[PDB]
Amino acid sequence: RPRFSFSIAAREGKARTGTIEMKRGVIRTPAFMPVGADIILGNTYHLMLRPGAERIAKLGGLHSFMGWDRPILTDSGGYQVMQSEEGVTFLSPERSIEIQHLLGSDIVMAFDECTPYPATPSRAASSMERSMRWAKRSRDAFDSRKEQAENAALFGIQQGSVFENLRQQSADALAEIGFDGYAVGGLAVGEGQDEMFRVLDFSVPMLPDDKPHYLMGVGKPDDIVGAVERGIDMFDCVLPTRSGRNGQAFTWDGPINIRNARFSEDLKPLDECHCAVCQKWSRAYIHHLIRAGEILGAMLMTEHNIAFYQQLMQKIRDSISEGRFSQFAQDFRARYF
Amino acid sequence: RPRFSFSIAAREGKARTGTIEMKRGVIRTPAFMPVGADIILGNTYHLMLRPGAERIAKLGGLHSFMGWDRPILTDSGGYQVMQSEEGVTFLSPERSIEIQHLLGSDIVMAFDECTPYPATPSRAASSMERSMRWAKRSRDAFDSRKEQAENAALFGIQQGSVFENLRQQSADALAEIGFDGYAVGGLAVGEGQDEMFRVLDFSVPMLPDDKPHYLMGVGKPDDIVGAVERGIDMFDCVLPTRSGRNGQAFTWDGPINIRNARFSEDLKPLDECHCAVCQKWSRAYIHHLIRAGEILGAMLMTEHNIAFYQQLMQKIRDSISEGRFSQFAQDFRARYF
Ligand SMILES: [Zn+2]
Ligand SMILES: [Zn+2]
Repeated sequence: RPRFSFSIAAREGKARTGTIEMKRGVIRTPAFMPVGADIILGNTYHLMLRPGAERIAKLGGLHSFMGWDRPILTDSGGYQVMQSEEGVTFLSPERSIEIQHLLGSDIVMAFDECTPYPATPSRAASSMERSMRWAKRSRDAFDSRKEQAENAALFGIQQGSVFENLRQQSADALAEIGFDGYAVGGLAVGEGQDEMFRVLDFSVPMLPDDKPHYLMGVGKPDDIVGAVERGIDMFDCVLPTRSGRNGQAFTWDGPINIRNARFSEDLKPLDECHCAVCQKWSRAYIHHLIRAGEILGAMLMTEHNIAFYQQLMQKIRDSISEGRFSQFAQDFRARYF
Repeated sequence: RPRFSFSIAAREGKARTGTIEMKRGVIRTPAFMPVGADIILGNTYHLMLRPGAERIAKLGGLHSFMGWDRPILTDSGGYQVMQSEEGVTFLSPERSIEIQHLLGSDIVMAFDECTPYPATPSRAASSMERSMRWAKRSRDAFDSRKEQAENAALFGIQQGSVFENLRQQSADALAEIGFDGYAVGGLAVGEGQDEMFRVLDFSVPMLPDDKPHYLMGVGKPDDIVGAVERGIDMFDCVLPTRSGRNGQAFTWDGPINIRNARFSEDLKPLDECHCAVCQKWSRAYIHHLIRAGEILGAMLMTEHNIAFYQQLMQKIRDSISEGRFSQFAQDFRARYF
């Protein structure tokens, strides 16, 4: 395969389905990228602290460390961290790119500033302006490392808060630098779904149509369906894994809190779900394990949620390919809510 | 298969290897019985409290509840609980047998009193005497339930503390009642390995040779090898699963605490071990997951320890079958310590 190639196989409205080809593998889009599926996320911020990026490189890089030979995406670390034009003390475009290089990730994120919400126009603009200068610094640092430039890909991240004119300026800046893909940053920071969708309505068409669009940090199943409706191709969120660790399971009928006493005699599987948990165990038994404090319970729940998310993405891909994504979205919504 | 049949295929010293045939499956001996492998343990005490034995029966019994169709052993619940000749308030021979019937277990334990350590002769004797009367009550209650009598098996439990003459009286009493198998109770209660082995040296030959011998609550890998040397056929212990949840892994070189900083760059697998964890991941990565508080780490550790214990039992069975168990024990010991 090539270093990076994105091809769109089918469309419905603003929605797209296709593939990203990379040296380590093919990623079907729209894609859900679970935390460390066709691609997983590494935790740059944690990893730079323990055991350190250099120690990971000493151990062979993140693929060999975690035994995952497929692509890996890493964030640039600042979201998590959060200050001067140089970067942040507690990281800078150059160091962030270096760390991601040492980790050996396949998709590298530019070092940006995730603007707080709410933000005034002036603050959002100052912030987005710094992020675009850091984006150029990120590009140059990436390009200066041969192994990285030739084997990895770099995504730029749009900022601008909820302001159309700043989103436009940011998209323009990013397209002028040039990236392999374009993330929509600065959302899923407490604005609520209606506002997020409003910003996505005008923001995603500003990005190059022929490159992947990544919505960082999103989200709930209904957030993902709505974002795909608005042209997003890639997603990440810890919700499946946090939820798993807190008693909540995703189902096509909505999320359920399995610890509730209502499940204590429920012999149905958690969800339709083809997952292995759902192949063998009842709500009643997972309820029991979790109430008992057993690790297995937490484990089964997480496995289920991860699999649910991938089944959702597969349903989304198939429905766009078949020209029935609009109907799927409506039916999804009817049942989930 | 028959309700219960124990056959001894090979011997070396006091050590034996063979099989127990039951309706739900064959159990290779010496056997390690992990908590809910050829057989697993259910948690009578927990289950009677949540969701209740009747609720489990309502849900189809423990096999269907936990999705395990192979044999299941349950303890009688008092060990865990801990008072009159009737039983204990907080359970009695009859209620204990009823609960185990509702749970649908294949191997049922008599309701006994696990004598505290240390015990004076008089106290040990009074206690063992009550246990033998409860053993007879257990037998009668078991035999009164047709489905149980015809499909399950009942083991009696020897008491008597560390006193030879009381162990003898107890063995005599149990053999006069008649059981499918004989457990050695009252050990692994703080006496230490030298004292446990001393009691086992005289206590196991007192039991019927042609029935299985179960040492309840044992134990560490070296405890198991020594007990098999002394004629024990079956073991249970939560150590693999507790240990897993606390950072400790069993290896042929002894246990290791994976959280120790010494493992942070160790690319070797946890252990020789054929397990799936050891097939794919390094000490360094499991160290990382556990230090990170990730459930996966705890999970991988537990899976490893369970598999280690079953590999140990397989090595023990093979070596007795091949007439080299004596040598295996010495080599085991050399390396483990
Ligand atoms: Zn499922
Ligand atoms: Zn292993």
